[PDB]
Amino acid sequence: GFGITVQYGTDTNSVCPKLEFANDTKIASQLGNCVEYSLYGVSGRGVF
Amino acid sequence: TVDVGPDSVKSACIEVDIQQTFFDKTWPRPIDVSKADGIIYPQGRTYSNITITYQGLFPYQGDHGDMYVYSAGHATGTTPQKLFVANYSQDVKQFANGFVVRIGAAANSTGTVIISPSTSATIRKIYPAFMLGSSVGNFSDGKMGRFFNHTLVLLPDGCGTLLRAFYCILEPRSGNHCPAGNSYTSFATYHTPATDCSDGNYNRNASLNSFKEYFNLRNCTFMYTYNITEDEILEWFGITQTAQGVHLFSSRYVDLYGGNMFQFATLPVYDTIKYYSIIPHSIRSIQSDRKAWAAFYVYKLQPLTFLLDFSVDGYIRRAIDCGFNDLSQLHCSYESFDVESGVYSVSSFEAKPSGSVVEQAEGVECDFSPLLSGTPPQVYNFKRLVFTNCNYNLTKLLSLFSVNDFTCSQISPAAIASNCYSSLILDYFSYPLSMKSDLSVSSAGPISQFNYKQS
Amino acid sequence: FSVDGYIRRAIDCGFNDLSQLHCSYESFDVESGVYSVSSFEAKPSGSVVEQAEGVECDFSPLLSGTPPQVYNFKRLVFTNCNYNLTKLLSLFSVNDFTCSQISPAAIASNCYSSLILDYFSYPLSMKSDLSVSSAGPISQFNYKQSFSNPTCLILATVPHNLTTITKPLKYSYINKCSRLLSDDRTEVPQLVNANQYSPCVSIVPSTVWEDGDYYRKQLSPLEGGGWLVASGSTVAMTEQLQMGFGITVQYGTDTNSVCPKLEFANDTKIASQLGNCVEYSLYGVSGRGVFQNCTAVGVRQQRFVYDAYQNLVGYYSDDGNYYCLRACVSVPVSVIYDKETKTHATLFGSVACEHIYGPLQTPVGCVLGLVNSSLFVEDCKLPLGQSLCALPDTPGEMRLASIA
Amino acid sequence: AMQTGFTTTNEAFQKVQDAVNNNAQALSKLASELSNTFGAISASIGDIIQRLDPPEQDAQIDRLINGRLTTLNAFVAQQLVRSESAALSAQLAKDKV
Amino acid sequence: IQRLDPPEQDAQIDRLINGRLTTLNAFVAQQLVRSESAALSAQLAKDKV
Amino acid sequence: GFQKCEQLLREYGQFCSKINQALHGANLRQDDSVRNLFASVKSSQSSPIIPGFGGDFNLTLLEPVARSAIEDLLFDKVTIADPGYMQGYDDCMQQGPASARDLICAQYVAGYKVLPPLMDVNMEAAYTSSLLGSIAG
Amino acid sequence: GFQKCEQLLREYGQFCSKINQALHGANLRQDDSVRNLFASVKSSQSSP
Ligand SMILES: *[C@@H]1O[C@H](CO)[C@@H](O[C@@H]2O[C@H](CO)[C@@H](O[C@@H]3O[C@H](CO[C@H]4O[C@H](CO)[C@@H](O)[C@H](O)[C@@H]4O[C@H]4O[C@H](CO)[C@@H](O)[C@H](O)[C@@H]4O)[C@@H](O)[C@H](O[C@H]4O[C@H](CO)[C@@H](O)[C@H](O)[C@@H]4O[C@H]4O[C@H](CO)[C@@H](O)[C@H](O)[C@@H]4O)[C@@H]3O)[C@H](O)[C@H]2NC(C)=O)[C@H](O)[C@H]1NC(C)=O
Ligand SMILES: *[C@@H]1O[C@H](CO)[C@@H](O[C@@H]2O[C@H](CO)[C@@H](O[C@@H]3O[C@H](CO[C@H]4O[C@H](CO)[C@@H](O)[C@H](O)[C@@H]4O[C@H]4O[C@H](CO)[C@@H](O)[C@H](O)[C@@H]4O)[C@@H](O)[C@H](O[C@H]4O[C@H](CO)[C@@H](O)[C@H](O)[C@@H]4O[C@H]4O[C@H](CO)[C@@H](O)[C@H](O)[C@@H]4O)[C@@H]3O)[C@H](O)[C@H]2NC(C)=O)[C@H](O)[C@H]1NC(C)=O
Ligand SMILES: *[C@@H]1O[C@H](CO)[C@@H](O[C@@H]2O[C@H](CO)[C@@H](O[C@@H]3O[C@H](CO[C@H]4O[C@H](CO)[C@@H](O)[C@H](O)[C@@H]4O)[C@@H](O)[C@H](O[C@H]4O[C@H](CO)[C@@H](O)[C@H](O)[C@@H]4O)[C@@H]3O)[C@H](O)[C@H]2NC(C)=O)[C@H](O)[C@H]1NC(C)=O
Ligand SMILES: *[C@@H]1O[C@H](CO)[C@@H](O[C@@H]2O[C@H](CO)[C@@H](O[C@@H]3O[C@H](CO[C@H]4O[C@H](CO)[C@@H](O)[C@H](O)[C@@H]4O)[C@@H](O)[C@H](O[C@H]4O[C@H](CO)[C@@H](O)[C@H](O)[C@@H]4O)[C@@H]3O)[C@H](O)[C@H]2NC(C)=O)[C@H](O)[C@H]1NC(C)=O
Ligand SMILES: *[C@@H]1O[C@H](CO)[C@@H](O[C@@H]2O[C@H](CO)[C@@H](O[C@@H]3O[C@H](CO)[C@@H](O)[C@H](O[C@H]4O[C@H](CO)[C@@H](O)[C@H](O)[C@@H]4O)[C@@H]3O)[C@H](O)[C@H]2NC(C)=O)[C@H](O)[C@H]1NC(C)=O
Ligand SMILES: *[C@@H]1O[C@H](CO)[C@@H](O[C@@H]2O[C@H](CO)[C@@H](O[C@@H]3O[C@H](CO)[C@@H](O)[C@H](O)[C@@H]3O)[C@H](O)[C@H]2NC(C)=O)[C@H](O)[C@H]1NC(C)=O
Ligand SMILES: CC(=O)N[C@H]1[C@H]([C@H](O)[C@H](O)CO)O[C@@](O[C@@H]2[C@@H](O)[C@H](O)O[C@H](CO)[C@@H]2O)(C(=O)O)C[C@@H]1O
Ligand SMILES: Nc1nc(=O)c2nc(CNc3ccc(C(=O)N[C@@H](CCC(=O)O)C(=O)O)cc3)cnc2[nH]1
Ligand SMILES: *[C@@H]1O[C@H](CO)[C@@H](O[C@@H]2O[C@H](CO)[C@@H](O)[C@H](O)[C@H]2NC(C)=O)[C@H](O)[C@H]1NC(C)=O
Ligand SMILES: *[C@@H]1O[C@H](CO)[C@@H](O[C@@H]2O[C@H](CO)[C@@H](O)[C@H](O)[C@H]2NC(C)=O)[C@H](O)[C@H]1NC(C)=O
Ligand SMILES: *[C@@H]1O[C@H](CO)[C@@H](O[C@@H]2O[C@H](CO)[C@@H](O)[C@H](O)[C@H]2NC(C)=O)[C@H](O)[C@H]1NC(C)=O
Ligand SMILES: *[C@@H]1O[C@H](CO)[C@@H](O[C@@H]2O[C@H](CO)[C@@H](O)[C@H](O)[C@H]2NC(C)=O)[C@H](O)[C@H]1NC(C)=O
Ligand SMILES: *[C@@H]1O[C@H](CO)[C@@H](O)[C@H](O)[C@H]1NC(C)=O
Ligand SMILES: *[C@@H]1O[C@H](CO)[C@@H](O)[C@H](O)[C@H]1NC(C)=O
Ligand SMILES: *[C@@H]1O[C@H](CO)[C@@H](O)[C@H](O)[C@H]1NC(C)=O
Ligand SMILES: *[C@@H]1O[C@H](CO)[C@@H](O)[C@H](O)[C@H]1NC(C)=O
Ligand SMILES: *[C@@H]1O[C@H](CO)[C@@H](O)[C@H](O)[C@H]1NC(C)=O
Ligand SMILES: *[C@@H]1O[C@H](CO)[C@@H](O)[C@H](O)[C@H]1NC(C)=O
Repeated sequence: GFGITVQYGTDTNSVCPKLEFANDTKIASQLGNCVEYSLYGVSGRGVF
Repeated sequence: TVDVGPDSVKSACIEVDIQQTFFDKTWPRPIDVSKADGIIYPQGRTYSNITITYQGLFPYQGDHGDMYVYSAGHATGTTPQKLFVANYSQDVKQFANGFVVRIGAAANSTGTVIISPSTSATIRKIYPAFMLGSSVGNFSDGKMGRFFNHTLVLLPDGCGTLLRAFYCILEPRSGNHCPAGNSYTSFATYHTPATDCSDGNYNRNASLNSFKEYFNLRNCTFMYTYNITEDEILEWFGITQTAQGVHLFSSRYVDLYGGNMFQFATLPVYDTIKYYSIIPHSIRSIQSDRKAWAAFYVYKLQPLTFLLDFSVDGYIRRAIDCGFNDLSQLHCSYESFDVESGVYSVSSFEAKPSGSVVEQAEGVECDFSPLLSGTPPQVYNFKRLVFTNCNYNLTKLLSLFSVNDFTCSQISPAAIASNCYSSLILDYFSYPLSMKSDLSVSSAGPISQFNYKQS
Repeated sequence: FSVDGYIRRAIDCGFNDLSQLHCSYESFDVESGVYSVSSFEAKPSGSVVEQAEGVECDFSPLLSGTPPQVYNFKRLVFTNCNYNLTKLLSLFSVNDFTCSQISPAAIASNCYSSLILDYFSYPLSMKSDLSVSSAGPISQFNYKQSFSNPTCLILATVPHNLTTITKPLKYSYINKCSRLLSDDRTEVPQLVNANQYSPCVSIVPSTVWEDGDYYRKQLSPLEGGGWLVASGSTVAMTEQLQMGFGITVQYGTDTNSVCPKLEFANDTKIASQLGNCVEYSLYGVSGRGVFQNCTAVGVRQQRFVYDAYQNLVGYYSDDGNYYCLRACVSVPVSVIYDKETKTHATLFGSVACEHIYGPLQTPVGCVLGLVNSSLFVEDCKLPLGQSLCALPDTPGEMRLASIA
Repeated sequence: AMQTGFTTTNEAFQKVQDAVNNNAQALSKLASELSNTFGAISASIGDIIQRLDPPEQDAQIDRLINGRLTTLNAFVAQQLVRSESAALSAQLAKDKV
Repeated sequence: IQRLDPPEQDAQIDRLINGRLTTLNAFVAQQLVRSESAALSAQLAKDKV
Repeated sequence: GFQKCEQLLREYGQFCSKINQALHGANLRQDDSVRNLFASVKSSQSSPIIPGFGGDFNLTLLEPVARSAIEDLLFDKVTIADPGYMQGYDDCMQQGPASARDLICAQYVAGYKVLPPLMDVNMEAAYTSSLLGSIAG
Repeated sequence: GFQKCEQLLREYGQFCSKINQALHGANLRQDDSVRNLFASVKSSQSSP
């Protein structure tokens, strides 16, 4: 048996599937724009 | 499977001349929701003399849609020659939620013979032909428009007297000008009025037979026909797909003069239609008898809320697209076409994302190695691996075992393998499968009471 | 309850309107006044039923040839027919029959817009992989039931003498289905949607040859480019074929014409009960009301006419007539009570006495318990409305007095 | 000049119509809210009973109850607000007479 | 939406809806109470002027 | 009328008793408000209204026709649904609803009732008519 | 802006229409209150 328990917000949500990153998903390259974001599991929409 | 008649025995297809310039016309007929264009009637019920909002699949107010026009082929006097078409077979569109079609809007107007711009003729209604399916790609020479596996074909025939719907595999023929042969451009259907549209006996297979020159029909699961009484009346056609199959809508069997669409058929097509195209059609008229054929317009559907005005007789004659503009939102909020003068607040104009930003921990894999080495503990001595600041992959672990039962609670299956977590805690132990149920939350047996319990 | 706990006095709160009043204040003594109480309910005097009656829904396809694998499930859609699940269930040894968002009794007895039956070969050893909570390969890549419509899942074994159903060589399934994007770095799992087929169905053969077979298709630009890939897996075949049957039912996209068959009495017709309050069940639509013969409105083909509050207000019957449907209407009740005399009268506001000394018709409704007095008051304690007043006889009956 | 004054430009006249419209709105809450499902499978109790067994049937009926209890509480709260307002207004009318 | 499937996702969204509908009803009820009060007060101001 | 629902409704306490009592009090409030208001409009002494009341001052607009002419016009110009105080129950069955969203016929369907006012029209007219005749004196 | 939520919101009836209409009326009430109040403060004749 394998039990899996997951927690969602005691720390940065740093346990993630691996992701290949594009350089158009950086924050610095999209300042002033409305973007969707996912930052270490934290998500929503906004302007950086 | 269904017998759909014999294969074509011709060694070659009729040559098709594609000259899109001639079909690049501007004859706009956008959806006018105030005139109830493009509306499919609420399906399980009717209403009388009321104005209500309704949620359903509707075209957008102001949508121009995609115009398609069929033409006469090439001729020399009394001997028709080459077919003349637009680049339609290669123009494959995403199906999404389906579409509605405005058919014969220009009928009775003086129009143009597309093949001969200086020649005018009275415009006649012509029905659209469609090819729909799950997967698309190219033909032998690299041109697009090939559909794979079963393809739904809606092919009007009998010079506009029947709609033939079939779901079959289309096997490109290899003859001259055919899709698997030499000198291929586009497949097209055609009929030859001179022999196919006699005043009495119309050839009910004229378009089917031309279709068959380009493709062999294989593993057909059905072929249905619907009758059409001839007229020059503007009509609407629509197609949608649900778990029950493909639904064909039309205004002509219920609201002929009004235009509201009602379902007339459901087809047993269960794979998802993702793509569609217009099958170009060319009429092999003699040079001296070319007609102008009405353009048809295809508009896409989406789940919109409309304000629908139901007359005493139940037809929808007027409507508001509640998301078109702010004025429309106002009418919908009061469920009326007439609201009092004033200044009103309406939904804000939303800012929409222009992109996305992502940051994730990227680095070390989370290490499930301990798990794989030595004798696992008993259930009361389970071992715990706590993963933080790492990249996880459950497949990497699951793929090493023959999984008998994998279930999740308070998280979806898709989510367990794709979300980010503060931590992932893995508790592993030896456990007989015969005691599977003793690990259930509802269990009152020894495992859940004294050995191991999940959060 | 007395101090010693015994019950010495009680009110039956449904006996009459006066009793309802005492109960609503939880007291045996309430102040004088005119009070609204529960209406006098109209009750059904019978019932009307209309159902599609005709062709049986045909489960024959199901019984002939080799059933498909779970990712190639076949679908039978039943509309406008009489269903009988026993007829199908009785042909198989059912191992597990469960329902979700519909009761067991209901699955076999309600009318539906449609019934969709999805059948396939399926090992019983993988039973749990069809659970909603499952994160295994069947629920992720092969077959998933609707979360929106009520569903049932039947797992059953084909009997040795049901010789019309043949067996595949092995059971098989997709254990992987994903897309490789044009960059060939990112792989995206392609999960199956409820009631749909996996995108990998076109690359996976009807039977997986052997466990571990890998399939790939090059996608065109219109498909987003990249590759669609999948892996198959197998389960050894059992002595008797095990099959799954998913059932999905919809309740209101059309006339609910998929019904159990019903033997009809001719006393359940609408025409024979016009003007009465009846229970009705019309092609799965039900409630209580009064049918009336009236002028047709709405679209005939749509059968059921609704108002602006979504009530059913009319119906086109299979007997050719259009009926208006009115709610069974309750009869308003107000109790006129005088505490000092311990007397009362009942006002049925807005009601003509034809529906109820005998009853007295007044400007505010029909009143029982009052006697018309042609007397005037200024000092009215029990106003009835308009310029009417109940005046106790003091005990006798209350008088109906006019306010001067 | 006032005989023809009960029109669109007469503010006092619209207030009369608005008092009337407010009574209608109060009743429309009860007439229109019974068609809501409040997350339930149906606005009809009879449909819930006919389709579901008690452990789920209960939850669905309960959604309808919560929605209807809420509606009635809102209705009553407004009848109390409106009757308080009308009573104050009645005393103003008394003073003006 | 990101964490749950429809049968549970629905229940969770619905809790947020109920809470927000409640909040808006409370807000509106108070704007009506406050606007009624201010209107009476405005007539007092009228009389004082 | 569904018993299962009623059984569950009971677990919310005496909900309906509260609804009924709150409205009963709210309704008594108008009968008391009306009674008090009219008691105060009421004249002690008044002159009769006769045609010609007003002398050179044209008051025919206000003279009873009985409501006055302006009073009837005021009512005729306001769109008011007829509550059917005497027999609305039947009107809604033999004729049915007047239009979409008919809130008077909804009463017998939805479970609510519109109650009649404390004074009939002729009595209210009598109060304002006697008031008119009292003004000069 | 979430479509799933909006889909569930619809099952609560025309909730938002009620919110908007109630506030619209409440807001008109102040414009009418203000207009009436100032109409009465307004002088016919006044010295500079
Ligand atoms: C999470 O964790 C899971 C599990 O660890 C990860 O999933 C694995 O992902 C890898 C890819 O990164 C994937 O490998 C692929 O396997 C297929 C299958 O081939 C096998 O069968 C064929 C049959 O013809 C054999 O020829 C082949 O050698 C393999 O045989 C295996 O089994 C036999 C025993 O039966 C052994 O003897 C063998 O040694 C072997 O183990 C391969 O076809 C695929 O190859 C393609 O990619 C590689 C990349 O290195 C490339 O070099 C190849 O040329 C080829 O690429 C070309 O084709 C692709 C289209 O398919 C195209 O896109 C390219 O551009 C090229 O044209 C590769 O090796 C493995 O199977 C997955 N396992 C599971 C269980 O899912 C998952 O990725 C992890 N997630 C994250 C985010 O990291
Ligand atoms: C939904 O779908 C389901 C499944 O299709 C339907 O349910 C079926 O309904 C039919 C009735 O319509 C029902 O048939 C009845 O079967 C019994 C059982 O008898 C068997 O055993 C006895 C043992 O003594 C045998 O003698 C008899 O021949 C039967 O044997 C069967 O099996 C053997 C092998 O073991 C075979 O060799 C046989 O050929 C046979 O298959 C019968 O007793 C019953 O008979 C009564 O009704 C018939 C009507 O035609 C009548 O002719 C008989 O004389 C007798 O009627 C008298 O008695 C009844 C009281 O019982 C009384 O009311 C009458 O007035 C008479 O006095 C009949 O044949 C079948 O078993 C059901 N199957 C299942 C799985 O449930 C269901 O109805 C469908 N729903 C809807 C709405 O349509
Ligand atoms: C190209 O040209 C053709 C004709 O040359 C047009 O076809 C005509 O279209 C009009 C409008 O759609 C049709 O008029 C409708 O006829 C209906 C029935 O007509 C039949 O029955 C009546 C008796 O009930 C007969 O008198 C009549 O001759 C027919 O036998 C009527 O019921 C319709 O009235 C309904 O709609 C109107 C509003 O449009 C309402 O005011 C009415 O109250 C009622 O609801 C209407 O009169 C006409 O009949 C069609 N001709 C033919 C031969 O059928 C094409 O539309 C035109 N094409 C384009 C694209 O413009
Ligand atoms: C949905 O639609 C798609 C597209 O049409 C189908 O995919 C096609 O599938 C067929 C076969 O299923 C592929 O055609 C050929 O399959 C051969 C398989 O080899 C075995 O079977 C043959 C049968 O005669 C035996 O002779 C042979 O010995 C094996 O036993 C391949 O060998 C063929 O290869 C040829 O072309 C390739 C091209 O690169 C050459 O390299 C080879 O040398 C050889 O010339 C060929 O593949 C067909 O190609 C697939 N098409 C595409 C576009 O991928 C799906 O199957 C269908 N899905 C469903 C579920 O029906
Ligand atoms: C024009 O298009 C129509 C499509 O609408 C197409 O109709 C098809 O005609 C064929 C016959 O030509 C039908 O097939 C027959 O159906 C009957 C049904 O009972 C069968 O009994 C026949 O079986 C006999 O003939 C077979 C011939 O091979 C034998 O193999 C068999 O053993 C029997 O002897 C046969 O299946 C077919 O069903 C219809 N299809 C549809 C969808 O209606 C028509 O043929 C086209 N015409 C031309 C000239 O192309
Ligand atoms: C006192 O005032 C009233 C009105 O407030 C005067 O009575 C009005 O007299 C006019 C005559 O110009 C009537 O006009 C008529 O209207 C009808 C409407 O259909 C029309 O058909 C006639 O041709 C004419 O235009 C008006 O109706 C009438 N109004 C009433 C309420 O009677 C009255 O005469 C004044 N008295 C004195 C002494 O001046
Ligand atoms: C799409 C296209 O190329 N259209 C041509 C058209 C066709 O080639 C022709 O109609 C085939 O039947 O021909 C056009 O020119 C015509 C001459 O070729 C013909 O000799 O006489 C016609 C008038 O009688 C006309 O001059 C045409 O019909 O306009 C040219 C057009 O681009
Ligand atoms: N073979 C053939 N088929 C046709 O359908 C056809 N149609 C026309 C005419 N088509 C049209 C269509 C729309 C307008 C039109 O009046 N459009 C408006 C704008 C409408 C809007 O955008 O709201 C305009 O003022 O141009 C004119 C001609 C001419 N020849 C034809 N020839
Ligand atoms: C369809 O509805 C309209 C309402 O929009 C009805 O017109 C009303 O009819 C009544 C009849 O007494 C009049 O009092 C109203 O003043 C009319 N209103 C309008 C806006 O005209 C119309 O009669 C209905 N049609 C049918 C057949 O019922
Ligand atoms: C088929 O022809 C159509 C119409 O000429 C092409 O669509 C046009 O493509 C150009 C490319 O720059 C756009 O500027 C036009 O606006 C498009 N027209 C419309 C109406 O959208 C289409 O791409 C051609 N398709 C193929 C496969 O050749
Ligand atoms: C389409 O139908 C045919 C016949 O019904 C299927 O069976 C193949 O038919 C060809 C005819 O030349 C034979 O050579 C093959 O050997 C047959 N295969 C089998 C397995 O019997 C064919 O499989 C069907 N295709 C689809 C996609 O369903
Ligand atoms: C669709 O139209 C066709 C053609 O009118 C109908 O087929 C005809 O049916 C009659 C019935 O007596 C036969 O005499 C003709 O010989 C048939 N014609 C042909 C070409 O076969 C067909 O039945 C109609 N379909 C429907 C559903 O009504
Ligand atoms: C951004 O991505 C492109 C993709 O090829 C890469 O060539 C480029 O060097 C990247 N830029 C940086 C700063 O890494
Ligand atoms: C699509 O085109 C490529 C080259 O253009 C050719 O290799 C490939 O086989 C074509 N696909 C089909 C299905 O013929
Ligand atoms: C199949 O039919 C035969 C006929 O004699 C019977 O003996 C046998 O027991 C039947 N088997 C089953 C599984 O019912
Ligand atoms: C009504 O049912 C009875 C039952 O026996 C039957 O005799 C009578 O003929 C039926 N009437 C009609 C009109 O079918
Ligand atoms: C209903 O009324 C129409 C005419 O008003 C009439 O001809 C028809 O027979 C009536 N139907 C019934 C069931 O009474
Ligand atoms: C009571 O009797 C008198 C007879 O003078 C009659 O005029 C009056 O209308 C009656 N009242 C009622 C309610 O019947």
